[PDB]
Amino acid sequence: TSVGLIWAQSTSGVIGRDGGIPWRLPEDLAHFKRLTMGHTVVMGRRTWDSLPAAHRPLPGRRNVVVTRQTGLVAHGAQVVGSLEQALSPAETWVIGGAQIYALALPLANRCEVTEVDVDLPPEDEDALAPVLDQTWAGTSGEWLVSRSGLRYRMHSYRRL
Ligand SMILES: NC(=O)c1ccc[n+]([C@@H]2O[C@H](COP(=O)([O-])OP(=O)(O)OC[C@H]3O[C@@H](n4cnc5c(N)ncnc54)[C@H](OP(=O)(O)O)[C@@H]3O)[C@@H](O)[C@H]2O)c1
Ligand SMILES: Nc1nc(N)c(OCCCOc2ccccc2CCC(=O)O)c(-c2ccc(C(F)(F)F)cc2)n1
Repeated sequence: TSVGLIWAQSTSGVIGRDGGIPWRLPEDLAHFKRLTMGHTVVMGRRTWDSLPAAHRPLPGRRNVVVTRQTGLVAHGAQVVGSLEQALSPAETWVIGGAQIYALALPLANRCEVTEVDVDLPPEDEDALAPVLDQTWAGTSGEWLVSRSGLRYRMHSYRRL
């Protein structure tokens, strides 16, 4: 019933580039697994096809893919034709990408953001993070240092 968006972004707001994610941050993958394990995860079809083969479907989670197609070549998803169909019938996580974040933003009650301090000026075809309006209240964790050297931190928003 509760609908959460979860994403990682560069400070500049990039979430996706060239059909993938333009940084590596192991600590964020662990965070993403902890928050989503045992829950339904909803994603757009491009994100489904973007998963490396070892990670598709996401293990231990019910994988729901939003698409206008009849069905998919890549196995392991339950396909739906709309976000509403994905959401009904306690925690449903929308895990990307930009198109599916835009669809889910009006419905969500939580956002869990990882900010990665990697210098990625936006390029012409990048997917960008959604912008949160005045209906959201947020708290931010401290800056952390990855074993890879990148700084990162988590922001958590709840609908007012
Ligand atoms: N940094 C992060 O946290 C994060 C997370 C996830 C993904 N990403 C990145 O985000 C990028 C992909 O995002 P994206 O915005 O291009 O794609 P997306 O949101 O993953 O998927 C778009 C697809 O969803 C389907 N769709 C969209 N709106 C729909 C609607 N109203 N009804 C039914 N189906 C609908 C369509 O599938 P069909 O074409 O099959 O009809 C469409 O092509 C990649 O670079 C990925 O690596 C980043
Ligand atoms: N905070 C956060 N919220 C997300 N919605 C998210 O995306 C989830 C869809 C992609 O999931 C992948 C993609 C590739 C490899 C593995 C997975 C998930 C595997 C699993 O969970 O068992 C991410 C995030 C960021 C970077 C990477 C990276 F590894 F590509 F760098 C992965 C995920 N991070």
